[PDB]
Amino acid sequence: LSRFLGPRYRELARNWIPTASMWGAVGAVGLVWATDWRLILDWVPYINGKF
Amino acid sequence: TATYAQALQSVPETQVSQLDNGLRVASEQSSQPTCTVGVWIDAGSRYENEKNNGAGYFVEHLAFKGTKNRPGSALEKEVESMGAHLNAYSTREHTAYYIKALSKDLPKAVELLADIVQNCSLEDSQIEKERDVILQELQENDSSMRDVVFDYLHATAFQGTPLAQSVEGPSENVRKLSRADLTEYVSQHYKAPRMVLAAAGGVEHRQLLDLAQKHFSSLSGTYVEDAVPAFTPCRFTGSEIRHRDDALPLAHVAIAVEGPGWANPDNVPLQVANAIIGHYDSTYGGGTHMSSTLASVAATRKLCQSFQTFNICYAETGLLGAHFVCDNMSIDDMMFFLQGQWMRLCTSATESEVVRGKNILRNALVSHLDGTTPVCEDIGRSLLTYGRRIPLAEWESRIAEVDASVVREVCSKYFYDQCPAVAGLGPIEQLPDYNRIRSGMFWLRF
Amino acid sequence: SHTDIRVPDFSDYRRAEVLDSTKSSKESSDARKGFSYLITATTTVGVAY
Amino acid sequence: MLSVASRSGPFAPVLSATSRGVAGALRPLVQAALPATSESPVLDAKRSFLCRESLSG
Amino acid sequence: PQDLEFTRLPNGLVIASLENYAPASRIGLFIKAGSRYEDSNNLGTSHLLRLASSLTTKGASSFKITRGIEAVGGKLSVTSTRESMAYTVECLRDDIEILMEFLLNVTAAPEFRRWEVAALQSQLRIDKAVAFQNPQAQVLENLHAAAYRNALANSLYCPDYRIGKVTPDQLHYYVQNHFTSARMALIGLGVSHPVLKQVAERFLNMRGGLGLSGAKAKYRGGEIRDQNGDSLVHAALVAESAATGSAEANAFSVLQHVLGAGPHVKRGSNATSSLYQAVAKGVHQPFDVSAFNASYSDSGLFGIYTISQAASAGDVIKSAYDQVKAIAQGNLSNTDVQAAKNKLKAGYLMSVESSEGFLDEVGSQALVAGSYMQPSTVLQQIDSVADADVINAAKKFVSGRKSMAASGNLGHTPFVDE
Amino acid sequence: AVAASSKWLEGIRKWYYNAAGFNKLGLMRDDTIYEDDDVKEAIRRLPENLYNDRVFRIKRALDLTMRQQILPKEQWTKYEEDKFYLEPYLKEVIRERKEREEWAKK
Repeated sequence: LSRFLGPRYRELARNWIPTASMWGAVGAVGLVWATDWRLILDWVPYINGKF
Repeated sequence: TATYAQALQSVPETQVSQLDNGLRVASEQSSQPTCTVGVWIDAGSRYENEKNNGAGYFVEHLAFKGTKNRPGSALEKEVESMGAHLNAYSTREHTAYYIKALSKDLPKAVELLADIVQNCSLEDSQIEKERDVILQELQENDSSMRDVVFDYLHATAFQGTPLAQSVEGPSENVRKLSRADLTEYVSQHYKAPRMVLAAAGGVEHRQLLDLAQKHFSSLSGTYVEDAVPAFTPCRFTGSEIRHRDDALPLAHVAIAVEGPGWANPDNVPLQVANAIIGHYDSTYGGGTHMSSTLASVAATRKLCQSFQTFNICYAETGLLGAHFVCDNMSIDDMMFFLQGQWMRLCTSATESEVVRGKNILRNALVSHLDGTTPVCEDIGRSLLTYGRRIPLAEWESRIAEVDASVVREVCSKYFYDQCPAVAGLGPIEQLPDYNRIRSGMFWLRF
Repeated sequence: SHTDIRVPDFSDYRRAEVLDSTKSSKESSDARKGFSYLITATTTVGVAY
Repeated sequence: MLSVASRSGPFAPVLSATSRGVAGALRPLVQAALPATSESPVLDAKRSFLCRESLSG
Repeated sequence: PQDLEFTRLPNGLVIASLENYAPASRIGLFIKAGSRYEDSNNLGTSHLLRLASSLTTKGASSFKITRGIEAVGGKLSVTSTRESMAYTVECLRDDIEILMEFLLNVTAAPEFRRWEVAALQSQLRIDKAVAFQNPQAQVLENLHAAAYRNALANSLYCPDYRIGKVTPDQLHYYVQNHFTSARMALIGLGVSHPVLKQVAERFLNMRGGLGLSGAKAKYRGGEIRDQNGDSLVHAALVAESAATGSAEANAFSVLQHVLGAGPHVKRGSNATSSLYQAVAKGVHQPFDVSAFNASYSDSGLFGIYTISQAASAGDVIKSAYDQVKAIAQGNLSNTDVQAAKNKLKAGYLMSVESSEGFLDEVGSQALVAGSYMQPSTVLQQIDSVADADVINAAKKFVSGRKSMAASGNLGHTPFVDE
Repeated sequence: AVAASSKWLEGIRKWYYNAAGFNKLGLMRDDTIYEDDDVKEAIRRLPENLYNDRVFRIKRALDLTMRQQILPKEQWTKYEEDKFYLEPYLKEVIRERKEREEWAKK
């Protein structure tokens, strides 16, 4: 494509990879709590929510 | 050929002198046949308590009506006999008087000026004639809507200070203040070293100083009554005023926050930042695709009559903001699209939106200073607020060091998550509330 | 009917740190916004747990 | 001295692609307002004031 | 330095360049087209030609113009009278080769596409409603129609019945006929001589000699009254008088300044104007009076202008008409003439202090004459008028045919021939 | 790219013209294009005699289909009598869009 080619969209991408990175980090960590994901619940021994 | 760099230092310099009382005498000489001469004083509505708020608006409303040597008709008849002009103004913080003549008539001019400021009479019959003219001018300008809203705004953003009272005064107060109140005002504020004698055109510095020493030196240099006020740094509150008046055709709105002072070095980047928003009115030529992101949208959806940006500055505080005039169903669209452009600028700001603003400021600085009347009016304030008139090259070197990061930092400091002040004049019912205006002052993603 | 107007007194509602009309509020600006947000900052945690 | 503005009088419209449009001269000057009662009629999809076109800063 | 440097060309087009050392610089082009030059079938062409300075050109599109101008900072503007037009460009000293290619091509080779023109015809209504909010653009359009028949009777705006019908063939026709090479002048203020000569030598390929120039503008007496809901009556009495470029126009100017055209002191009571004091002997109310002068290239109009209230309109008029009679009767001093001769010198010298008045002064008289003349000659010419000429000029006014115009609540007001 | 084979490109183009079947309904090639935001602009830049015709060739050939029939054989749009009426107005709406987009890039 050519409508999106340029330096400004790459600059917005590198500007909002903070947004994408925080969005993905929060989503990934929340996906552990939501489904009672023990397999990453153990990667930190600090959440002893399993009784 | 001359380049913009080697032509900015060929401007002739600015001599300065002083007297025994303390008057400062400045000038610059350009080789023509015309001159402007004036006096700028250092008193205003800010120096006045609640007991006499409009007093300074008679003294210059009554100055051209006859001294003790030349009555008023004689004075004017004499000045038109030469073919010259007179003018005077006053604001919250300054007052001026000046005349425009032809270069040969400087000795006759400097003599008139010294006669006006130093001694004049207050005629009771002239007071009776004067009072009613004032009382009619009040109603005259109670019908301009770009002047009532810049007064509500000052009233709600400085609620408890001496900087929130009006130049002309309340009506009840312009009905009682009499001869005694005025004569001590004239005695206690009109004095040196609060005065500057400024001249520009084809003047000669030595001749000007000689002529100053004759007519002015009979002047009280030691402070009378030792009335030295202490400056109070200004308070700034977050209020909001609303006036309804449903039968007008259009609505006026203004919004602002706090800013720097006169001598703060943070003014130049804020100028460069406000030149990126811009201005627009519905009679401009090439709208609907002009570079600002706010002008180009109003032109194509037809929401505006006009809008603009302002940067008022005092000795300590300021105001930053915007004014717009609009219909009755397009107000929250305007406020949404306005706050968006500030937030897009607290954060990322590219490196092509900054060279344009730099050029605009650099090119509006020079055109405002071509002529003879502006230069004098410049020399008078630029010396009553710092000293040191600051040549053009020194301004220019402060514009070669603004960058995208600098704009980012200052915009973040003064705009992001702060409480504004808001004023609006009818028909205003789509104006969003204070909660929903305050919550537009920070994104939630960043 | 225009020049006249004084905003009445809001003296008994103010914060004690901005109730003096002599000095500015740019010094008294961080404590307020660090105080009034901890209620929410507690609240989000409470909702979370 | 051969123009129509060097002798004050009949108007001359102007119009710009960056600033507001102006209606010629005014009058030689503004004497008409020094005596009172010139209300300057309004309420006609009005035109704003002070002509904010050229600044210093 | 080099106060000016004229140079004629094989097809007219005076070029005049002054060289200076200022940081900014301005350029201007001056043309001999106006509302005076159209017949009865196409009234409105020039007020749309003035509105269309930013459309698409055979050398750039309307996206390139509006953006290349704003990038560096400059300005474009157009100004018009009934006799001429001026296109002006303005910016700094290192960016001046750029704006000039835009200016020289906005005027030489345009295209009029019929879907932009068809959208520029709601602008006319907005412009004409804005310009008409002060009640002396209206009264000054009915005064030229009431006094002439053909050339100088046309307005500077567009008639209402005519707004939607301006068509893209008439614009081509107008520009082709009138924007002719031998009727234009190019003036630049902060640049040297050969640069301008070179850049304007590419500007002669278009059209060698001039398009039409008819309509000698003969005179008639016209009365036009217009009644509405304003609270103050505007009025005007004029009479025919001298053309510019002659020995009697200076006498009429000195007469104007004796009689009292304009104030000097802020918020003052005019004590050196005769007719103000004559009127104020029995009229204790607000009001305003002045003299009136206009000096087109073939004829002119001298007279008086008054602003007053409703039930006292007549008393004012037929009291400022008595005073003008007395001067025509020999009652004239010789000291007030001296005092009036100083106002002209002062005002003229101040009129050209700026760098924007200098351009207009040079461009105005580079068309009607073709050469320059310094202010020193002007002062001598205006100080060689005698005392009998001011007296006999006022006799031409009193013995002649009139034009009136009024507008307001015309309840108590005199007709002409009364 | 070929010259001696341009007789063959003509031969294949006359076959594909007939196999597609918009001529048996009276239409013309420009009548068939898909209307996006760029073809919706270049339509309101047409004179009136050209725009009125297009609204009758599109309403007579969308009524023959409600009836499952075709027009008589003497009224079939020939090959060498089809004129491209909307082509020139469309190269210009496009090249003004590559210009507004390499400005935001530089």
